[PDB]
Amino acid sequence: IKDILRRPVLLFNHVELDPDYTGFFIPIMPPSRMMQYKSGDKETSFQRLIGRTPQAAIMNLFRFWRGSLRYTIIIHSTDGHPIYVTHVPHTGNRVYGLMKVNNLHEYTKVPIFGCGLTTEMIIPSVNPSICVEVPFDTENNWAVTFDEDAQRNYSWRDKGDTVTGHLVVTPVVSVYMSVWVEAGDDFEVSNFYGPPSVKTNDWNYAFSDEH
Amino acid sequence: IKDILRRPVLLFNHVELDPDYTGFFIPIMPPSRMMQYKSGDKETSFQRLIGRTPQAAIMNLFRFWRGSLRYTIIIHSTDGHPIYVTHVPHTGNRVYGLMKVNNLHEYTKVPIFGCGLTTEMIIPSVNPSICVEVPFDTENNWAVTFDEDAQRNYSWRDKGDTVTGHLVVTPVVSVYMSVWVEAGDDFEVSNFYGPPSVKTNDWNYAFSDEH
Amino acid sequence: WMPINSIRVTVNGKRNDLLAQYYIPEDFLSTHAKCAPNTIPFETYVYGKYELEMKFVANGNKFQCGKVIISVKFDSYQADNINTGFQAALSRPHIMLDLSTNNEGVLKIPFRYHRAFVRNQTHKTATAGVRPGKFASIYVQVLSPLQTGEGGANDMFIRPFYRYTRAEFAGMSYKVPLT
Amino acid sequence: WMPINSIRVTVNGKRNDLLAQYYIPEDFLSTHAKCAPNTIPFETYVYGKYELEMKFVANGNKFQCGKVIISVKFDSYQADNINTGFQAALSRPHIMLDLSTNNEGVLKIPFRYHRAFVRNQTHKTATAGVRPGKFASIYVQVLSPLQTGEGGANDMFIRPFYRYTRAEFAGMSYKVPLT
Amino acid sequence: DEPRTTLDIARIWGLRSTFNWGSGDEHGKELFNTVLDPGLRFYDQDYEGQITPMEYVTGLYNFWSGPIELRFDFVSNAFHTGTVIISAEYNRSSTNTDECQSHSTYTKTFHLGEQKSVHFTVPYIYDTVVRRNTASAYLPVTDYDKVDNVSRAQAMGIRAESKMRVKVRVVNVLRPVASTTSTIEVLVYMRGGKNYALHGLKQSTYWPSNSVVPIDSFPPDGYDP
Amino acid sequence: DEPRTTLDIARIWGLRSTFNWGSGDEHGKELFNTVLDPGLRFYDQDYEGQITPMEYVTGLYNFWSGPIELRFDFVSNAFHTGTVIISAEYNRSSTNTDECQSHSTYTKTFHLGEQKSVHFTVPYIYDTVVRRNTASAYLPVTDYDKVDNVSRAQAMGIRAESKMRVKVRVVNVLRPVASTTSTIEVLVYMRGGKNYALHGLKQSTYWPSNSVVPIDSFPPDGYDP
Amino acid sequence: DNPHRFLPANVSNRWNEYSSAYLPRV
Repeated sequence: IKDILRRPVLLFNHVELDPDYTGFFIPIMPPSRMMQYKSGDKETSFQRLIGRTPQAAIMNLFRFWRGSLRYTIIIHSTDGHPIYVTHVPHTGNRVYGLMKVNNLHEYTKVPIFGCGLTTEMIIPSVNPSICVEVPFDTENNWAVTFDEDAQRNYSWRDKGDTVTGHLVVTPVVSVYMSVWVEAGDDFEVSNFYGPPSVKTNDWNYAFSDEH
Repeated sequence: IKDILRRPVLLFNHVELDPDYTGFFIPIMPPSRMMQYKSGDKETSFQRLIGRTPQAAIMNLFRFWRGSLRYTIIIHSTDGHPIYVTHVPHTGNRVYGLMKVNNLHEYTKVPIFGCGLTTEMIIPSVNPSICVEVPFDTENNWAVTFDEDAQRNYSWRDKGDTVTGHLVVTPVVSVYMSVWVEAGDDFEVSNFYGPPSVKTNDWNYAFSDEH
Repeated sequence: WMPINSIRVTVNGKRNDLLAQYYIPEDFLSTHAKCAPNTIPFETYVYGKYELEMKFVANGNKFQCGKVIISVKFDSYQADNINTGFQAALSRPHIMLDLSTNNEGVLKIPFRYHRAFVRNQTHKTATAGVRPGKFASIYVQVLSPLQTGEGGANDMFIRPFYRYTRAEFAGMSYKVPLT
Repeated sequence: WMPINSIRVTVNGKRNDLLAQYYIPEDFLSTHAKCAPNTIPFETYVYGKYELEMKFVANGNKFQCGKVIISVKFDSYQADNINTGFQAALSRPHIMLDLSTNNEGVLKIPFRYHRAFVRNQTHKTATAGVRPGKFASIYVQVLSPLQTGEGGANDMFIRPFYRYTRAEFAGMSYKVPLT
Repeated sequence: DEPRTTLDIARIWGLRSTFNWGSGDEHGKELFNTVLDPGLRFYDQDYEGQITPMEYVTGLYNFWSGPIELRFDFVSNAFHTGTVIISAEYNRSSTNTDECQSHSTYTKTFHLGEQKSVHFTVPYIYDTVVRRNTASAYLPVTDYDKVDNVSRAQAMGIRAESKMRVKVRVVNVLRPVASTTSTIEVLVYMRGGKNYALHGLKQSTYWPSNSVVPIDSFPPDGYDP
Repeated sequence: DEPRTTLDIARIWGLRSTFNWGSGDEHGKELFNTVLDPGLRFYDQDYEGQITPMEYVTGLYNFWSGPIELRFDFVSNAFHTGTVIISAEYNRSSTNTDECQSHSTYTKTFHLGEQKSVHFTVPYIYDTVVRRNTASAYLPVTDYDKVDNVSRAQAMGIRAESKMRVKVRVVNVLRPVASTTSTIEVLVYMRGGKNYALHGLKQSTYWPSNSVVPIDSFPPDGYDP
Repeated sequence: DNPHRFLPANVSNRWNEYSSAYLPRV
């Protein structure tokens, strides 16, 4: 199980970073049914094939997880500008994508990476890729993997328990990135829920051995 | 305390280096209330969030410090031009930003990096980032952290005791840089002053757990 | 041991149908067996850890036949409507009741919660940010429908009983009525 | 320890005047400190033996002066109006409170009853032939009246606290509200 | 007690299917009949329901091998009586009416009475050491696209459909007493054997079909009512 | 003697608040009442003043745990006399007029007389091992921007406001001599316990509010008079 | 508006979750 979960899963495919915002938020949680695409729903920045990965299928069975996750971020550039990756601990929110923190229209004078929080820089001219390990900085014993309804407006403190923090990417100029995620070495799963109700249509898009 | 102070604090966010000047001066002193932004005052090259960092909050309690500081300088370029970082010992002044030394209009024939002082070069094509450690080259036992009024015109020798020297960045052509600072391994703090009078308004920019 | 409400199993009941479900400890305090002396410490203490044991006793006749399953889901708040089938029940810790033989079944339920303690009671002064009194869910589900003979009984009954094997309480306060 | 109702001692109070009296356990169940967790076992059990300890805490100022006596009468049912003076109190097990010094006093009360057990609660179904919940009486009486200085306070307060040193219960039953 | 590997999850018993067995069912009649393929339940139609743990987990891998275990729980009482024969058939399959063809293979006859359950290990007998999965390794179709022959021609692989089957036939006709039910349901469980193996991680065949909602930004995305 | 860690600074006693206790104050009256949260002093208004060392330092961290110590110094003389009861209340709070609700919790009764000070350890009893900070981890608002619901909706986190309180009620009414003052001030100190913990470095909640001037270039920037 | 936000009154309890009484949810 741990061996399966430690291989990388691709989250975001060539998504824009914009310097008008604070940064691109990544909620610290493993791949699961929470990030599953359904035919008809609103278009998100997330990829459609996260739900059908081996790890997502495994994480659908376990509702608890503890330990660190590892994020492989690739910046589509060869410039000398530093792109900062800031770690936020468990504050109680759950967001993703570009966001203006406290709805301001200027963040170069008040960057998130120069507030006090733990930060690491990428220099694409040297190396466009990085691998960063985020800790289990939360009050709870276990982090909740999934809910029955991800968009339900219930008790706000319990709503944020599905994440252990955030990972915020902030550029200098407009540039694209791609993001993977995997389990750390120090990582556990528990609270086995068993297999859910499922569907498949793989048969239809393939010939048989008898033409 | 030492563990907190050894993490980097971002000072300058994408500030211009101009070859018409001697170089961009950085006064050798840790982050504190001295570099704190106040709503209404004149706009400086310094970032606004230096005052609210963990290290700045710690350094507000201790008025003495001894040992080395470490400066992470990133040049926003991928060119083959060498950018020199010259160390100046404790001369008795306290300046920052671009300055023409002795108000001349030409410094390529008389560079600060080729005068005799200790210097180190950055070659952005190889590596746009560097980390340099500046020594405690001063006559005094301790360096003064802060004053009650930073802009007060008092005894000139005592005025300069808040720094232990300078760090001057000189380019070939016009280019931008970003600067962090942290405490060295050989570093101490002393002369505990206790907590000052403070204010906060963090409550106002957040919802409660009951909507 | 303390008995809770009776469960009616009919011939109309299909596979995967919930006969009964219990959010614990909430439902054993303020719905089922409200006048039980088991509920007395919950009045005063605010926090606690709870390991339970649930016995089930069925009484169907020899000419009847069917299968019932009871399972436990740990930390089930906002995850009761998923992984809630007969197949999920067979995976998780469970017992199986044959309705003809009338075999007894005992569910040993440990404390598996994402926090250290579970909150015992809600209150007007207390926060609404944390929904209290729920660290787990119990489900009683039909595995195979009840069947009967010619001119036979179209239903039979099951009775659950609960007890705390290890109920530790923490954070003493003034006594309050339960919910 | 569980506190009960406050006692007011005034300058008007004469010698031999009852400041307060308690028929125990009845009055600690269904009048004084009714929401106490000490009263929880009395709901279910019908019989019991009870040994108590009662602490008294006075708070009068240094310019005041007076004397109060608290005593116990064992098996006092239909004998509360006789041998009920200050002199009878001084004979029986007692404590003496000086209202200026504010010395504490502790009454150790054993179980001395003409039957094996005392009945805990009355009920509609239960017999009226035996009056339950009374194996003893406590009396708080003025020994010497309260006095005060010029323009001084004309009253001061005493607070009793009770606890069961040995409370054995017998005869389990369904839980009922106390009186 | 929690599972450590995928093989530990495959060792959990899971209800595949159910079939009825009545007094009307004559001798040699197929009560049950299925292709034993943990890759796909059907080759010729869509599946939707509660798949067994061993099938769910086998969907994550391109290869599988080892014996498969079965368990036939008869939802009955003491007064029900009869006999059936479970038969694992290899290479070639039997006719529905020809019981003798099923009897020639690897069989286990179960006498129903007081005992209302029977276990059956299915031997792994193939030409290869492992079997490749009948389902696809990668399927980019997300929005139920209307398939054509060009789409099938440009598939990831070719489906090697299994001909191996298990069947349950009537040996002795069910003869219950008049007082009890004439027909009974039989629950068919399955799991991977003690030497069940899996290899070659791939896209999952199965995916949640109930209460699937993608995450949104809390509280920016209209959470404040 | 200098502090080596942040926890050493948290172990310094600091004056939180002050309250008056007079002879007019009837029994069961709340002399003191506050939510014990080292994250924020107020949830519903701005703070400005001399914050305690343990609050200042806790402002640097996202998480805190362990018991909190209190000390109640009564600014009085020998001729003052009375009794109060300190009560740590958990989960649910008491009514202002209902003293009995406060008495049911974790209490310490102090008899004021010759001794004019009392210590009180507040036990840490929560559902979690650590508590997250009520204040923000990052706040880019520098120029006192007029807040709206959109700004709050796009905050860093959600404030988990504490319901845990400490209260001080009158047991025996204060009865000083006529020669001395009828009312006395009571100084309420606080510090972190011996097992007080902090974790998760963040932006500081508190920042200097008095004599804040940014540095300028000496002597270029008009120092020569 | 978004229908996931609030459950209908017949199926749910006061807290805006599926009621324990409402068996037909499955």
